Amino acid sequence: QGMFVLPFMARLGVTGSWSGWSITGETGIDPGFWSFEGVALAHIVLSGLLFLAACWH
Amino acid sequence: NRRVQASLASGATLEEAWSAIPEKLAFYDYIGNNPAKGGLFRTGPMNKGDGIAQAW
Amino acid sequence: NRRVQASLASGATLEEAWSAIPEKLAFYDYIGNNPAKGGLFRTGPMNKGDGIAQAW
Amino acid sequence: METITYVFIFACIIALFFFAIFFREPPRIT
Amino acid sequence: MEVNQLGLIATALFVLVPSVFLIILYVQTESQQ
Amino acid sequence: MEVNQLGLIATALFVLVPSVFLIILYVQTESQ
Amino acid sequence: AELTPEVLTVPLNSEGKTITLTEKQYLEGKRLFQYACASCHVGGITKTNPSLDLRTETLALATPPRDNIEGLVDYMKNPTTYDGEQEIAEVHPSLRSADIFPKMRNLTEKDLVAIAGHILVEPKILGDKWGGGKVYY
Amino acid sequence: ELVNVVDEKLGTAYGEKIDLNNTNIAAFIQYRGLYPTLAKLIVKNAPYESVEDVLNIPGLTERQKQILRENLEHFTVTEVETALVEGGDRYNNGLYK
Amino acid sequence: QTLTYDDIVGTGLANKCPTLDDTARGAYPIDSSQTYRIARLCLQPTTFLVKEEPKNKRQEAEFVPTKLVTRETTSLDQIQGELKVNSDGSLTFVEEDGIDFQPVTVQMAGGERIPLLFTVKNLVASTQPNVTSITTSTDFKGEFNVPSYRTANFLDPKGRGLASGYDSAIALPQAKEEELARANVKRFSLTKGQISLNVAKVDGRTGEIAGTFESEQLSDDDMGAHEPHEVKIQGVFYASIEPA
Amino acid sequence: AIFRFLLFFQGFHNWTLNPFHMMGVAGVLGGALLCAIHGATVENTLFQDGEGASTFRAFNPTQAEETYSMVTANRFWSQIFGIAFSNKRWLHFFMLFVPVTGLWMSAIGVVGLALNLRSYDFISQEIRAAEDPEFETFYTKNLLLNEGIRAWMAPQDQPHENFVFPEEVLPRGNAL
Amino acid sequence: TVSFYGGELNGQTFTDPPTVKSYARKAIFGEIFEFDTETLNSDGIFRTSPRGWFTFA
Ligand SMILES: CCCCCCCCCCCCCCCCCC(=O)OC[C@H](CO[C@@H]1O[C@H](CO[C@H]2O[C@H](CO)[C@H](O)[C@H](O)[C@H]2O)[C@H](O)[C@H](O)[C@H]1O)OC(=O)CCCCCCCCCCCCCCCCC
Ligand code: CLA
Ligand code: CLA
Ligand code: CLA
Ligand SMILES: CC(C)=CCC/C(C)=C/CC/C(C)=C/CC/C(C)=C/CC/C(C)=C/CC/C(C)=C/CC/C(C)=C/CC/C(C)=C/CC/C(C)=C/CC1=CC(=O)C(C)=C(C)C1=O
Ligand SMILES: CCCCCCCCCCCCCCCC(=O)OC[C@H](COP(=O)(O)OC[C@@H](O)CO)OC(=O)CCCCCCCCCCCCCCC
Ligand code: HEC
Ligand SMILES: CCCCCCCCCCCCCCCCCC(=O)O
Repeated sequence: QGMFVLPFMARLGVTGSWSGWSITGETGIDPGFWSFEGVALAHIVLSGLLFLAACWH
Repeated sequence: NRRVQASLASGATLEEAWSAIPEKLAFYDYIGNNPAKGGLFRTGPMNKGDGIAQAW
Repeated sequence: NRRVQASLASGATLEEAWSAIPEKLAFYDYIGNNPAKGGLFRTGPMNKGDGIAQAW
Repeated sequence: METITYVFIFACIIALFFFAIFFREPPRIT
Repeated sequence: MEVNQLGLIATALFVLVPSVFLIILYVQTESQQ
Repeated sequence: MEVNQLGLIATALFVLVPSVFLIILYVQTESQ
Repeated sequence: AELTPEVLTVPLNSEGKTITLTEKQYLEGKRLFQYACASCHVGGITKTNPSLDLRTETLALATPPRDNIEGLVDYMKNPTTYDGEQEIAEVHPSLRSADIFPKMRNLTEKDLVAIAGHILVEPKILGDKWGGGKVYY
Repeated sequence: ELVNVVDEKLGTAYGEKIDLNNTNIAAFIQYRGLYPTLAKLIVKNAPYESVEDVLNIPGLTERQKQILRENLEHFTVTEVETALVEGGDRYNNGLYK
Repeated sequence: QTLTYDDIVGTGLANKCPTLDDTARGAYPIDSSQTYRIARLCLQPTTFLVKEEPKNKRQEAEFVPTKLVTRETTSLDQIQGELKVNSDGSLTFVEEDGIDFQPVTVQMAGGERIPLLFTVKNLVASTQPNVTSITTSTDFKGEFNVPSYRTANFLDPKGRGLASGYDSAIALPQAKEEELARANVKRFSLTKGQISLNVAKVDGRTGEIAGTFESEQLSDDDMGAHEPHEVKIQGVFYASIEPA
Repeated sequence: AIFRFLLFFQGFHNWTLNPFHMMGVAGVLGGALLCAIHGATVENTLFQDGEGASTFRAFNPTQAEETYSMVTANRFWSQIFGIAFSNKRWLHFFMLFVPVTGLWMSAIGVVGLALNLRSYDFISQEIRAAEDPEFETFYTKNLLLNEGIRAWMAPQDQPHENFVFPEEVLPRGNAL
Repeated sequence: TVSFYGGELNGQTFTDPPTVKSYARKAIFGEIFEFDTETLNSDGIFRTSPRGWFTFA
């Protein structure tokens, strides 16, 4: 499916989505915060804080 | 082939021996999944080329 | 209608009176060619909407 | 593609807000 | 959704062309002073 | 011809963005 | 057009005798209908049972026919269901139930005739609007 | 193959008489003496294989049987149509004025 | 201690079926010379399972779990009907009336909403022959009716319906209609479901029983627009029995 | 009669969906806002030029001095809103610009409507909705309303057309 | 019922209600034509002519 960063999240242990599927095919699973969506959100938040840090410096 | 030769040893038919091969393993034995079969400006997912695999 | 009545009064059948109607005239008597049936952001030729007319 | 386009424009407007406020030409007196 | 395929380029050029115009005018104003 | 639809935008931006870059730099060089 | 005696002529009974109301009676009937009836029967429908309206053709098919002064005056005294099978004074305003419907207390016999008369005249003026509901507003 | 079964039903006697197996109860108001008492009995005891069946409703007084006979020519039966009898639509089909 | 409405309201208890005491391991004798009825049957689902489509050849996907999103609105209750005795000592319950349907929508992994009409409408459930006593090993097995999730007046978002509404896609006046037939012609489905009620508790004195149920039925097909799913429902039930 | 004109343009032209009207809306509401925020600002940045609790008397139309502090007004709005006017000429020109432009824009959209050149639909929304009877938006909900308006007012609002709509053809939701 | 005189369906009569309704939905547009919608991937929605576009501009 042309997924490029999905396997790097999968590689280190992120395997499930907040919508309840996992890439191993297991349905009905609670990944906690550290889902594919949570990792993405974290990088967006982190990107915004570094933006502000850059203006200050 | 190893697994087929084994099943026939244990006395299964050709149909049985081959029906025991997982689809996942056969799908690996297909040149469309060979990473060296593409082109520089053939863009997108592999499903955009030979399509979405449905069944063996 | 004026031509169909005329064809009928001189004794043509319904099929004959109406078959004598040129398609070009019939195509004008159709709201898809009415210029007040469009929309601001419905872009392109009229053919892109109801299609390319083929036959009456 | 249309979702990306809508969100891209909106995000450009928010960044512009940042610059218009914090990087405005400062008003100086007389 | 089955959206008009040229809507993307319409929108991109609609933003890009007048924005670039303004940026050109602003920057050459700043290098004057 | 059944070409790529993103081909148009890729070509258009490929020309537009770097060209605008150079125009910006050239015009502000001239006015100083 | 005007409120001529022809329009003010309505059946008195099933026998076929008729009666000509006055314009006084009509206006009085309209006013009393508004006072005692309109909250459910505005425009000749029934808000709390829309299947039964006050159209003259509906009144005619009711048991006791109600498309005449007598039937309507009797109805305001001893209302029944459409087939006449049961008395419904306990859930419908009437003189029989004026204790539980206090607005019926001060209605005289003359008042009933006017209310009945208005109900019979009004479809002659409005036609489909009377009892037709919002479709005809 | 895909047919609107209610439209199709309008092409049968359902579209011209009171169908004892399908029509909503408010239609029995069009004939004298039917509503609400007999209409109630009729709807509750549907379906009927023949219009004549309604005269065999247990409990009919002799006058109720007379009203039915008077009106039998305004009745019909057709096959029960699930779309018209589910949801209690024979008692309230969502139509008022 | 019998609770009042003001004790229940807003607690969610109104959606639960009455429980029986864990001691209630009696047997309720059945006298075939008597007639009986269920004064109240209460069914309370706890689990909604939806069958997946494996898309490949011979795999037959299983039932996966789902999340309920329509809240504490799921229980059938006040159901009543004849409890007959047959010429072989079996009992048959014939459902007569009650709140015997609840619309439910659960959500599968991936976000698909599956709506369904959880129901026991027209339930007919029978025991084994020669029962003579309802015990903590009695099983009822039966089938019921699953009418269309929407009834005939329902109008889709473009105004199309069965007993009402447009008969075509009026926003596409000159589009070819053949591709739209499935969505333009509404259809009222009527399918059967299957249910097992397994009795685990019996108050011999009061005629109350309680236990476990599993039913299988079809989800909503949106008036023939799309194919339904198969749904497994598990829960607890409570019934009260009376001499008729 | 003008009210009917409004409702007509909704039911037939779907005029609320027209971006030229939306620019007119933003111009009219933008003006009224500017109007109120400019009057309020001046009245609460006045200089104390007299002694009475009525601040109106402390103004002379021939005085050279500004009667309110632009400097304080600019600080206030800069700290409340982020940006503020700093140039009185621009500010008053902007007050001309906003409602005048807004009105001009709505006039253009009306010119289109002369031809029935409406912004009535979104084609992508309709293609999906026709094929997918579970897809619903506020867009599809508003067209149902338009269809109600048209069918229910047309016979009486266009009497020269002799529209006869029998009860059974009238679009109607459940019960109502 | 619907009967056709002249044109491509000349002398043909239709009696099945869904077919007859289908033509009645087209008859509100005036005369009835056969359209090719595939070639241009036509969406089915009326557009204005050059007379309209010219007048508007
Ligand atoms: C502009 C300048 C201003 C500068 C401001 C300064 C910067 C401020 C940066 C803040 C920005 C934050 C962005 C918020 C993102 C919202 C994340 C969210 O809502 O994410 C919440 C996630 C979402 O959860 C998942 O949510 C999913 C939602 O699904 C939906 O969404 C799915 C994927 O989108 C699919 O669509 C799915 O089908 C659909 O239903 C499912 O329901 C999962 O079951 C559920 O786990 O929750 C979780 O698991 C995650 C953990 C929450 C668990 C809560 C348990 C209690 C823990 C207490 C936490 C309180 C917070 C701490 C307070 C701090 C006080 C010191
Ligand atoms: C390490 C880099 C990297 C890699 C390996 C991938 C890999 C992939 N991406 Mg990702 N991607 C990346 C970066 C990367 N991406 C970045 C930075 C973005 C943001 C723009 C994206 C955005 C993106 C999208 C939006 C999509 C992908 C998709 C994909 C897949 C197919 C890509 C394809 O068809 O390529 C085609 C590649 C080319 C045609 C390469 C052209 C290079 C030419 C020759 C330009 C160089 C010429 C230069 C001007 C010469 C001038 C010289 C001068 C000095 C003289 C693949 C798994 C696709 C997918 O399947 O998604 C699910 C998809 O839709 N990617
Ligand atoms: C008088 C001018 C005029 C007129 C009447 C037409 C008319 C037509 N052209 Mg032509 N055309 C013109 C000029 C004109 N053209 C020019 C100048 C070009 C070069 C760009 C073209 C290039 C061209 C092509 C390439 C094509 C047409 C086609 C067509 C047809 C369809 C047009 C359509 O869908 O429009 C839809 C129009 C719109 C949606 C315009 C909306 C107006 C926008 C929204 C203005 C923006 C608002 C503005 C920012 C307001 C804010 C200001 C404020 C904030 C201060 C029609 C016969 C098509 C056809 O069928 O050809 C065979 C086709 O493919 N034309
Ligand atoms: C948030 C709500 C809102 C807002 C702010 C607006 C704003 C606007 N609407 Mg929209 N509208 C809305 C909601 C809204 N609309 C909705 C929901 C609908 C339903 C579809 C409409 C339907 C609608 C229609 C149908 C029309 C508008 C029009 C307008 C514009 C009117 C401009 C004007 O002042 O004309 C006022 C009139 C004039 C300025 C003309 C000149 C008046 C002269 C100078 C008067 C002189 C009077 C004289 C001194 C004597 C008077 C004496 C007498 C009073 C006794 C304006 C941009 C109009 C428009 O866009 O036209 C361009 C238009 O035709 N609107
Ligand atoms: C996550 C996603 C994607 C989000 C989706 C959210 C969403 C749906 C967004 C949709 C956005 C959308 C499409 C918006 C539509 C907007 C639209 C209709 C655009 C109109 C465009 C157009 C050009 C219209 C023409 C009419 C026009 C010119 C309008 C201008 C309106 C306008 C800017 C008015 C001014 C408003 C304003 C707040 C000004 C305040 C000025 C101010 C600081 C005054 C204070 C002040 C007062 C004084 O008196 C003094 C003295 C001083 C000193 C001083 O300071
Ligand atoms: C505590 C948080 C407070 C809220 C923070 C929100 C920040 C938003 C403020 C806007 C900053 C950008 C204005 C840029 C432009 C800017 O920098 O202008 C700065 C400009 C300063 O005017 P001066 O009088 O200094 O300049 C005149 C001379 O320079 C002659 O050129 O302000 C004005 O012209 C006032 C009118 C602007 C009124 C426009 C405001 C529109 C805001 C709403 C737009 C929203 C639509 C978005 C939908 C998604
Ligand atoms: C609601 C509180 C009502 C008020 C006030 C009045 N009426 Fe009524 N009416 C009401 C109902 C619910 C019904 C149907 C009764 C039934 O179950 O059959 C009626 C019926 C009538 C009828 C018969 C209509 C028919 O077609 O046969 C008549 C003639 C009638 N009502 C008259 C009437 C009058 C004169 C009222 C003012 C004194 C009045 N009603 C008030 C509900 C209510
Ligand atoms: C929310 C349910 C799962 C429990 C979360 C575990 C606690 C958070 C774990 C996050 C792991 C990140 C550790 C990476 C360390 C790098 C630190 C750094 O370089 O700044």
